[PDB]
Amino acid sequence: GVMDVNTALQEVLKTALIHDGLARGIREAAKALDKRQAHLCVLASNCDEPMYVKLVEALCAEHQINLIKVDDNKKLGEWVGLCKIDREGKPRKVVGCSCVVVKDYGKESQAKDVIEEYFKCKK
Amino acid sequence: TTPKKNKHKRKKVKLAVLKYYKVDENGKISRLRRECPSDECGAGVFMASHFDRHYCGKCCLTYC
Ligand SMILES: [Zn+2]
Repeated sequence: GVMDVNTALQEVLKTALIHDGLARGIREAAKALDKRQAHLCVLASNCDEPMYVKLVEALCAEHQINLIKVDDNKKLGEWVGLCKIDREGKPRKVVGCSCVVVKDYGKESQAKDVIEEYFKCKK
Repeated sequence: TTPKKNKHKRKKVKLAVLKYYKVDENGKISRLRRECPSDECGAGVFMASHFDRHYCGKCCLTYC
């Protein structure tokens, strides 16, 4: 609860890579929910395709997925690690995907104290 | 005589699940193409209905 909730999706998507629980992509992200084991999913607001959000929210609605609203496509993809970092720490080429799903949470308490508490008040 | 070099490159639509998944305003998820009955591509991976058949992406099955 010490940190902001839109900057609290950092470490859960870091630990989404330690088991490769981040089903990166869109078709793979669509089939991630088709087997019904994903815990959380987020979405980028920057979409050229308006009906794409209607596709993904249809599966996020009836299969009990809670969502976090993030504004930018290319900002969202760096939590996978898809940005090509330089030797001094600059992302000289960033890949952004608008469907980031998770399959396993991290092993801590500093992540689910703010994300899940922000999830309980929208119920 | 002449060197005939060719390779079938792939051409992908803009996130081609929109060709598979259709959702209307009521919110029901309608998939037009065939779902493969095989288990390794079950319930998430779809076939593509062609002009005389369907075709799976994993087990390459055909129909009529
Ligand atoms: Zn298969």
